[PDB]
Amino acid sequence: ALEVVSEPFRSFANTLVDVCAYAGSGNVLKVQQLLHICSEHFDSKEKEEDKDKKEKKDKDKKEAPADMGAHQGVAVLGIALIA
Amino acid sequence: PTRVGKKKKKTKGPDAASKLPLVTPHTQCRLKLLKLERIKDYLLMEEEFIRNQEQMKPLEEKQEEERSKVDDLRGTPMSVGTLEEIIDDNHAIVSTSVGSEHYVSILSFVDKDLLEPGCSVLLNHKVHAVIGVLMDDTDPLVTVMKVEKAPQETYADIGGLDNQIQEIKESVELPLTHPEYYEEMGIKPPKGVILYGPPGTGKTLLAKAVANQTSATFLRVVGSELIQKYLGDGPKLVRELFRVAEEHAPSIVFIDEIDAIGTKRYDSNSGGEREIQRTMLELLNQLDGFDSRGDVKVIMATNRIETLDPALIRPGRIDRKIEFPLPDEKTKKRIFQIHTSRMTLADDVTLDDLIMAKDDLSGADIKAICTEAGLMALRERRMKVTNEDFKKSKENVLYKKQEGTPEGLYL
Amino acid sequence: PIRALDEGDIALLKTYGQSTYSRQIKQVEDDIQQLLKKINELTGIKESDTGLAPPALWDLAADKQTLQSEQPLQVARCTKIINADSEDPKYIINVKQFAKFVVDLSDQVAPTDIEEGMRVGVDRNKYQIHIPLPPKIDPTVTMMQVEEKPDVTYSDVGGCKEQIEKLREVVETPLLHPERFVNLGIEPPKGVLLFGPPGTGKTLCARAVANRTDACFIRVIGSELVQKYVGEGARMVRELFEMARTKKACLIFFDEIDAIGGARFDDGAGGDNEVQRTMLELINQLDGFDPRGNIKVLMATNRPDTLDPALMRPGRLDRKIEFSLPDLEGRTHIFKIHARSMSVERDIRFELLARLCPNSTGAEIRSVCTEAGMFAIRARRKIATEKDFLEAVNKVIKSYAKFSATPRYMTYN
Amino acid sequence: LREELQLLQEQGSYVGEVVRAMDKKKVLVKVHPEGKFVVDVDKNIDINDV
Ligand SMILES: Nc1ncnc2c1ncn2[C@@H]1O[C@H](COP(=O)(O)OP(=O)(O)OP(=O)(O)O)[C@@H](O)[C@H]1O
Ligand SMILES: Nc1ncnc2c1ncn2[C@@H]1O[C@H](COP(=O)(O)OP(=O)(O)OP(=O)(O)O)[C@@H](O)[C@H]1O
Ligand SMILES: [Mg+2]
Ligand SMILES: [Mg+2]
Repeated sequence: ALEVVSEPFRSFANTLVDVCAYAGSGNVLKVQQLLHICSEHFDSKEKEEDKDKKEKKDKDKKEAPADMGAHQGVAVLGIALIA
Repeated sequence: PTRVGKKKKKTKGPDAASKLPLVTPHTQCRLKLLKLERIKDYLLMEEEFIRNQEQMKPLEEKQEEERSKVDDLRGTPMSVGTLEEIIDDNHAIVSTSVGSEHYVSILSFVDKDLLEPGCSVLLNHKVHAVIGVLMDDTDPLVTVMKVEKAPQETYADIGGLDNQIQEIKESVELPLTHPEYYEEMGIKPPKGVILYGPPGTGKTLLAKAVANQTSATFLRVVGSELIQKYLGDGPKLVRELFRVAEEHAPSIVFIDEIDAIGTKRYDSNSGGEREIQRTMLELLNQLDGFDSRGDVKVIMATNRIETLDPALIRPGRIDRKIEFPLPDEKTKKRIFQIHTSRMTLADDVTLDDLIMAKDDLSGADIKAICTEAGLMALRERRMKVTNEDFKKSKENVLYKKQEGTPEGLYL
Repeated sequence: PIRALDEGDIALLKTYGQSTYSRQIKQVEDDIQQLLKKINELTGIKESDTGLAPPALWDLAADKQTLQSEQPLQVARCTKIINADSEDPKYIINVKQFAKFVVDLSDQVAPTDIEEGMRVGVDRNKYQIHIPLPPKIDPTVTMMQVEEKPDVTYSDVGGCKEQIEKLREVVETPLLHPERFVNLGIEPPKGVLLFGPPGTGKTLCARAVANRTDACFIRVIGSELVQKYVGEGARMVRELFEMARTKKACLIFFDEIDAIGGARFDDGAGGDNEVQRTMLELINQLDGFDPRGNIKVLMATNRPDTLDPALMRPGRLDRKIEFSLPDLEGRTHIFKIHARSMSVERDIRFELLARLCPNSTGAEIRSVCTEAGMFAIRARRKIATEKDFLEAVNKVIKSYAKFSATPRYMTYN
Repeated sequence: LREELQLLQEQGSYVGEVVRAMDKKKVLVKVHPEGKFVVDVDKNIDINDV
């Protein structure tokens, strides 16, 4: 992230190498910064790809905690986003 | 067409309980301290994310002028009416509660495609005009019978009944999870199941464990629940019961204590006896009478079975009859093992002392023995439970059933 | 001499054994169940949206026309007219719920089409007739005209070669050949009751004639005749026996007429009074003055003993078709119906199976055919063997019909 | 006393049982002898209080 210090459409790549190193564990402090920075903001068609890719990295760190967070993943992402 | 009305546009709402049924250490271990704090982490974050969701909304248009005048176009005391006929020149006829019928117009934004005589609508007071149409129209007596919570533990809770556990799974769980076996032989799964036997055996548990581990919705009916006094209020609630179950998910209906709903259909001299007998005769009609059925399963349970109406016992309505006998000297060990899970057990005891010596007693007896012996430890200032607790407990529980039958004629 | 509680001894208990994780594990479970609640009221997304159209079409109406259809538009009511008098309106009009007025015609009417017994649009202030209406049709007989084919062919009612033969004579044959009855000088019967043991095939014969009818067929829900109000159920009888006279040769099927009246008694001075008024209204529009003509009535019951002798009279119910158990040739035909569409061994015999079901119905035979495939899923097979059916007979019949005669059998061999 | 007299000179309220709530400050109430109604709430009462 300090290598590609740049404009925000190139800082789309900020969330990629952040959480690709974060395949699976319990690091819930990352999962809150996976939400709280770019949560909604209503964002009139500027960084909508980044909040999708921030949600893309919510998909992993969820598939390995052997079902402990998988029920919590389907509980949150069923209610919060599609709702 | 081929796909007319695309089947009522309707989704299903299943339960929201069973958030994480994995507390499997089952003891004061740090894992259950670690596991539950993980559940605390995700629900607090789900709180804070939706807290940020209603926070960072700078979007205001309200309704881009369209619905906002519409919400002012309709009256603020919105009333409820009933269609009688449809005069389709945007000027129809309705009926109020008293029967005052009004040549009202249709004040727009209502498609004339889901309004039928019988469907209740929304009206005004100043001009009584049709503003909207009331949906779902459930009488609030059947919505009480809609279970939202999985009450108890799964099939691993009960103490060994596996021959009859595999029976009820063939008709409820397995056809819903994996209906690929049945199309290879074209055999429809069975519909009705009777649970019968002596009291205190596990009938109510077996329904609660199914209602725990399921995917469709669940309906409970407590016996004399569909009985009223207005001579037609009885059978009318039964129609709405199966209507709600059909409109929702491919779900099951549990009607318990059906010994107060059927006895051999005899004709007699009491007039309140017939509105009893008539409601119970059209349940026969809704179950396996005309038309079809849908994917609705029915589970019924009594203590006595011979005093029932033979019209209900026949196949087509109920295809499984399941006995729940009193236990043995083998699976009874599993009853004592489960009900002594989380209690401090002294090493002096032998479980097979009370099992082998006495060979008569239900599963609900064994839960009373485990609670009484725990009360005896506090009665003499103890935490652990020894054999002397179970010596006094096996006495005190069993002295509620009479002395004996006959004397030594037989030998 | 047994007492073991004193407030100081209470403090012994809740400090001995896991003082570290007792409340530490408990309040975590406590406040998360509080947090189950606090998510739910924070969501609040119930959203019972209904009534509204797609918001891309009504935009023209709710610009000015909706405001144009508030004050000039009328909240007029509909009524009924008793009569009229000459040279003037002198119109006498009732509501049947409100009062009875005597009013004037308005300007927008033609004074010819103000015939008696006509529904008319009536003002709210001066109560003048504005718009005459088409007559009222009954809303619930439209709900029970079937307009739908249940798919059962006569080839599925096996074991009943003669009961269909009696039922073919009454229903089907005058509707297709109304000649040989007149050309010999006889009249067909007009009422057929069906009675016998349950699960024998009552509904099948009614379900199969709804397939091949080419006529008006009316299912009647039996407990709609029983209502909350006094005399309401008797009025529902009348509207059914009026519209049947309008069209020609409509079929009416009742079902379980045990419920809508079986006996007329009065000893305790009361009881099923309102049920008798609906039941006797059914009788007088069945026989009496004004015979009905071409209306055929089918009834079916399980308990035929407890019915009123006023319905047992021929002229109301003329043919007593009963259903019995198939002897052997019936059952061997029934097994070939319910087991042709399933994966079986192509060499088994069915006559051995029809032996072992001595007193059985068509419902019990189909339950054996479904259960035998369930044993094939207990094992891992995709075709049924002979012993699959032999265990299914013991599961269905022998598990409930006999328990003393099978082990202690040695009186009979 | 004058404040007590003015508040009593005021039309009474209606009692009605809530079936269940709609969305956005609307409920579903039959009074006692009439049809059902969809009405609006006041300031001090809430949807979650219903
Ligand atoms: N096989 C079993 N294993 C474990 N517990 C059992 C078993 N059978 C009964 N119980 C105990 O019995 C209680 C459940 O009662 P049960 O389900 O037998 O009621 P029921 O059969 O509906 O009785 P009734 O017919 O009198 O209403 C539970 O508290 C449970 O602890
Ligand atoms: N003669 C038969 N041939 C083939 N199948 C039959 C026969 N009789 C009954 N069945 C089967 O039994 C099932 C149930 O029969 P049905 O419910 O029509 O009997 P019923 O006499 O109408 O019962 P009830 O008297 O309770 O109304 C039917 O679905 C049908 O498949
Ligand atoms: Mg019970
Ligand atoms: Mg039938």
